[PDB]
Amino acid sequence: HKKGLVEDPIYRATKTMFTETLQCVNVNGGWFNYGDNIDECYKIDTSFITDTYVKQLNRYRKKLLATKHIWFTLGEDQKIAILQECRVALMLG
Amino acid sequence: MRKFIIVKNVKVDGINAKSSDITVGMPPATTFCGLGETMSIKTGIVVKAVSYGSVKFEVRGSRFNTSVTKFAWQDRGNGGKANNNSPIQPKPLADGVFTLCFEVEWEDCAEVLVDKVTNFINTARIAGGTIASFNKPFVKVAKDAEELASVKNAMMPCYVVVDCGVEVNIFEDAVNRKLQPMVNGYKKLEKIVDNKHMRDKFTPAYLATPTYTMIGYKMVSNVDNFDQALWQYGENTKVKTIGGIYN
DNA sequence: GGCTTTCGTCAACCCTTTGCTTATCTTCCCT
DNA sequence: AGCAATTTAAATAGGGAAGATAAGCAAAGGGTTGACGAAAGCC
RNA sequence: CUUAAAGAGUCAACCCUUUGCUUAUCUUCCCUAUUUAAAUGUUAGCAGCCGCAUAGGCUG
Repeated sequence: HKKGLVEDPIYRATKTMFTETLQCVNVNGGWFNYGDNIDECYKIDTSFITDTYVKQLNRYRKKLLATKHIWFTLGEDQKIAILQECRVALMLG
Repeated sequence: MRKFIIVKNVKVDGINAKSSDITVGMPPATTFCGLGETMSIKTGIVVKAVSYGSVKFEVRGSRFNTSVTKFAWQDRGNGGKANNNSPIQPKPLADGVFTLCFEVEWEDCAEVLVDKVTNFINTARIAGGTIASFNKPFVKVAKDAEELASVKNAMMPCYVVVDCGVEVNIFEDAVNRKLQPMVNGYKKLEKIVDNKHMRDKFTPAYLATPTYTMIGYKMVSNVDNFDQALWQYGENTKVKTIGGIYN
């Protein structure tokens, strides 16, 4: 829905890599609006366990499992552009 | 790519105003460079330069004489003379509200950097003076030169120190060009052969006579280059600005 | 053998009476 | 139950008086802030 | 680990008294405020009488 926003000046000064910047993306960058009903916001039911959802999750997870070996052979520039394409397709869907 | 943390409105009182034998007033840049390396030691954040400005500063005393300190009988062996007043050695005292801006290089979040600087400043002592109060320090970064000026203008309001150099000597130009003199460092005279009465026995010690440079006070926004206000330890047993002599 | 107390020793001025700087501000533009 | 119209011009000038004085007293204090050297009891 | 490290300036108060800022003034002349126009917006929500009604109907 929206990208995380980093207010931190040292983090904005230094962070460059993919995960090394992503570890600085916290809940306070827009997601944590006011925070008084957090315990109700994290008590969760598990009614998704159905037939077609579980097989779709399994087939896509194994697809990722089989292709993630080429992901580590990518460069920083690739990872950023590929994940931008993935985010654009995800909001499209 | 530069990173700074600014502590604004550092109200400090009890400052040892005796900068040297011939300078009494604002503490020199050797004091604030010493404060910077003090945090490099206690907090571990290694500090290149410090830009310090004076919001307020009053030397205790009149316009021609400083208020001397009533000494206490603290030496050993002069009991019996303790009923009379202790003799006064000259140490002027002063109060000062300062604004400090430390060049640091940091790799963690700004909150733990602010907390480390706050925990240092709560146990620090500006020029022998107890830090009465200080605002919460804030981190600002100088990516480019416009960002350097952003950090510069974030110390408003304060009168920072810019180096204007020595032409012939200190007294002559202080009358002629009317600039202020202060300790930019020290000159080593003799090696000290007795380390028994010192802080460390292994750190090499020298008797020193303070060298002085001539400086001016300019408001931090009116300073064109922030490197001319950031004092740092130069390799001539002195301190110096990054931008050199202010023109 | 230092060691710590108290008493004796040695001096002598020509002053002057605020500024230092002086604060972080909108044109294009299209949505 | 809000509606109250538009432009146009607002004076040119001549003067802002000098002469007097602006006290003389008397006060304005010092009191502590001495380290080396030398006798001289004392562990 | 910053000419680091350390330090009680205390006290006291009679500014007095006196007073002549007076004097004379010409503001003054001048002159076009002119011309319009729907108050509309239903512009009123009444008078009796048929009734227990301050429910509901009728009469003009």
